[PDB]
Amino acid sequence: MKIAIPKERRPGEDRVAISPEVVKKLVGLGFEVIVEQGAGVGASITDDALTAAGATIASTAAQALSQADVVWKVQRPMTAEEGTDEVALIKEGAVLMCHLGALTNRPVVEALTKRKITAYAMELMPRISRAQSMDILSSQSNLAGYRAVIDGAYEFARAFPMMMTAAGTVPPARVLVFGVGVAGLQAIATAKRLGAVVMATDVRAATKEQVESLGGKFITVDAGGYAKEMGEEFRKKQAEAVLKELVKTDIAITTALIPGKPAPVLITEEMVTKMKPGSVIIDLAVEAGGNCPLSEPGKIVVKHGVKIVGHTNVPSRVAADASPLFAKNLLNFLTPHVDKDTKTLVMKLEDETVSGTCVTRD
Amino acid sequence: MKIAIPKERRPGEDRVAISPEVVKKLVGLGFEVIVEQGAGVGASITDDALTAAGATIASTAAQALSQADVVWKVQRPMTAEEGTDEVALIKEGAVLMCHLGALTNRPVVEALTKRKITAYAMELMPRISRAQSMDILSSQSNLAGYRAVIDGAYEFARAFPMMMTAAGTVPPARVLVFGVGVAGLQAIATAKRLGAVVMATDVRAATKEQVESLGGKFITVDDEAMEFRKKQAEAVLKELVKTDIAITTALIPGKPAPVLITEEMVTKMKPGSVIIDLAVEAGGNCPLSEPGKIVVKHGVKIVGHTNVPSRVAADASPLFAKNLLNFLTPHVDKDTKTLVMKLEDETVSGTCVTRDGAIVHPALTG
Amino acid sequence: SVKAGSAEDAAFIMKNASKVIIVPGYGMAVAQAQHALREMADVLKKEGVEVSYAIHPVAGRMPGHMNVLLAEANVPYDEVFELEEINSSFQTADVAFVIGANDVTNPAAKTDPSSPIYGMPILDVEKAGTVLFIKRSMASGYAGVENELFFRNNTMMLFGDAKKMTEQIVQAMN
Ligand SMILES: NC(=O)c1ccc[n+]([C@@H]2O[C@H](COP(=O)([O-])OP(=O)(O)OC[C@H]3O[C@@H](n4cnc5c(N)ncnc54)[C@H](OP(=O)(O)O)[C@@H]3O)[C@@H](O)[C@H]2O)c1
Ligand SMILES: NC(=S)c1ccc[n+]([C@@H]2O[C@H](COP(=O)([O-])OP(=O)(O)OC[C@H]3O[C@@H](n4cnc5c(N)ncnc54)[C@H](O)[C@@H]3O)[C@@H](O)[C@H]2O)c1
Repeated sequence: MKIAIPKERRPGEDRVAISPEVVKKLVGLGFEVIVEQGAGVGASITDDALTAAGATIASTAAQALSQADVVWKVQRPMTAEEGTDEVALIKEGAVLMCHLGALTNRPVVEALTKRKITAYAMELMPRISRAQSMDILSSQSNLAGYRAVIDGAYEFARAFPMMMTAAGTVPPARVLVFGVGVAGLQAIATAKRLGAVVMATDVRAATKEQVESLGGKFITVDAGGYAKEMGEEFRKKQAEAVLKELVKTDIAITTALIPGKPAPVLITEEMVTKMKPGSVIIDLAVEAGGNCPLSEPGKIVVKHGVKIVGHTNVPSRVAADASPLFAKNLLNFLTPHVDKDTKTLVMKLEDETVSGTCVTRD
Repeated sequence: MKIAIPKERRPGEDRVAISPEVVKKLVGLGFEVIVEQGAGVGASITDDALTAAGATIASTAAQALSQADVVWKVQRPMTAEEGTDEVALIKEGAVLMCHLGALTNRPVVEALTKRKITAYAMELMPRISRAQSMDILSSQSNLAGYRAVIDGAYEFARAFPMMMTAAGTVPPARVLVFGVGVAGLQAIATAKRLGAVVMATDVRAATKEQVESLGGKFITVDDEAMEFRKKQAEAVLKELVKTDIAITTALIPGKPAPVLITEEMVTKMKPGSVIIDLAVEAGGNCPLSEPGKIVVKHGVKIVGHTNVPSRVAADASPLFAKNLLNFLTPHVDKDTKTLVMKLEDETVSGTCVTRDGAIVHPALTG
Repeated sequence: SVKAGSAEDAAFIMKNASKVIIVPGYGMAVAQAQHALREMADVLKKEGVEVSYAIHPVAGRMPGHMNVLLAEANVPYDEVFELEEINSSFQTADVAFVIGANDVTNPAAKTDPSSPIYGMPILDVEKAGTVLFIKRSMASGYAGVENELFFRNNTMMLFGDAKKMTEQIVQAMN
């Protein structure tokens, strides 16, 4: 049985669905692993390293999928009309696994359904506690929260930590993070490391506890693992005490998300207008609309003295760490169905880890 | 009397020699403070924010300097030979205070001498316990050490701290700091709080203790214990081969920066690595660095931003305005509002470059 | 000409106070005693005592040297004060726990007009009831001058390492 990992061809993507460590494990399971030459250059994972791990190197992407029984990718294949038929490379009848992005990418789903291709959308993984090791949203969110503080510190013209000096005291940056989920918790941690006083808030009440344990203060207000819309009534009661802290904030990171619905606006243009000049806003929900209407995907926007950052595919900004983890999420999702000496795959299906994910098993 | 703060003209200089907190002091000391418009913008110090402190807002540099008795700047004023005569704007016989770069820029000092301007070069502050609050060399370098880490983090494709996740573990980043002065020390501290394994190396023996007082690990050969020891660079290369981010802070006044990471050495580095050369304006500690840009060779990113202190302009400027004020206050007394620099003071004698129509500092052909 | 003193003693002196302010210095860093030190403070302010840190701009070997190490030990910001914002409080303080700090207290900065540390602002530690130091020996610090505060009526010389000399005090503090 063969498995192939191509180089990511989408604009920006520097991640790759593989690492040396993950090839070793794949090999021991009876898989012949072919990786595309130069595929791990953006993640610092060299060709030399993958071979030593037991895999093989393919000259072209086309050669990589040519005889692939299973294909692993980070981002969804570019459909024929997207500028280069990748779905057309993946050998017919094989299995694909990646952040296909089901829901919003209906076409790519049929192009695969026509090539008699079985694809698994890793971003639809159930929120069950035994799947944390295979959840790509989490492994990437986590890094995104780190990179947010980094990107914030970069764009910020002041230093993060307090330092009492012979020339006077440089006060600590004051950070406020809207949305204390995975990305937000890590944003709090990394921020607390550089010495900033951290402020946070979330609708989910089970948060306040976590925030206080990391070292931050909780801005109190007032599903099966997440939340939904709160109503105009709340949003207004929210910007209440938030104000008190938002007009004293230097870095504001927004990570709020709500499935199937537009990202919740938490900082209006009327609020950014009140932030200290030189402040920075890191909008992580930018690709779901954004938590601040001023943010625009892929670029930094300065408006009213505040810098509003909205990079896209932030996880790729942390490629070398993001990739190993991504490759492992896939390994953890596949490994449980490789019947030990037979070299053949069968997706349980009774196991919701295969059902909640399989979009087209044509 | 009258003191004015112009906007910095040199390209990329975002700092400004003033602050709201310092204006209140200058007024309280008897001065009428004037500052050019848009002067503190790059430093997030608005005119309104400034006026509110007691400052007036002249519209142009000329109008700001015109009749000022004392002048405050960060970088040295430009001469006609550079395309813009700023020393021409300064009133004859006035007093100038700024980072002159005197010992290395005789021309500006001459320009100032022709207009009988008393100039105090802040960079020449005596290294004495009582002038620590008047030292711009350390307040700026300190922020640069901080920023060197932030830039390195920004350019690195991995996170600094080790993370143990449900999906796996990612090792911390390894930082190697070359040169342990004020800057390098703050880099160690910033890299260690961010969660990285930090190694350091400096020529001055007494360093090892400073480095460990920050959780760092000093690079020392163990052929034994504390004829040609020039093979210590084998222990330095041992680490470099495992380093993710190398930050070099070595510099020497007047002289070119000492090469600390050869081209031969960078080839031995792992792909994805970044070298932050804070010594890039004096030639660099790495010959592959280029003033003002991120070059890339052998898979290694060689970052060489200029004027790093300016990359932390909003905190750097108030610190600088503080140094300036701390230097001046001891000379502004009753005397019905008049400053008089006691020639006895070592802070005045070691910093004064030229006095009313005549070069004064020894090291300057006079 | 110099009074001595051990942990047990130092535990006593401080354990019998209502207001205590810590004064960290380079010494506290070389020994990496931030976590020990921060304990001797929360076990101290446990009784109901008030604790504060007097941070001198030039403590350690670089700007913010004391800050970063205290911040790592998790000592609160609103409890750490700069020379100018606390230098007065020493008077109404029984103990002036001086861990690893020396030049930052030497009085030769207001007197002896010829001292390398002359003109430099210092912390009014002596105005404190009893001033407990801490240091491996007698050698001076960066300055290269002796501290007249070392040998005089109200002064302790807990000779040893900052982390250890604090480690034990925390113990004989139970
Ligand atoms: N802040 C800056 O950026 C900077 C830069 C350059 C110079 N300086 C200067 O350095 C001084 C710093 O203030 P400071 O109070 O800390 O003065 P010191 O630096 O003068 O004092 C050091 C104290 O720590 C002790 N010590 C060393 N290792 C120790 C250990 N392992 N355990 C316990 N104690 C230890 C020393 O004595 P033993 O060896 O006898 O134990 C000494 O009493 C000032 O004079 C300042 O101007 C500061
Ligand atoms: N495999 C399993 S079991 C799994 C996987 C991923 C996350 N989780 C859990 O789900 C929770 C969060 O996950 P997530 O990925 O970060 O979610 P997601 O990134 O979608 O949510 C971001 C944050 O937005 C918050 N939020 C949404 N709307 C608002 C609003 N109007 N005001 C304030 N905050 C708002 C929300 O509660 C959450 O904390 C955590 O407690 C995790 O533990 C479980």
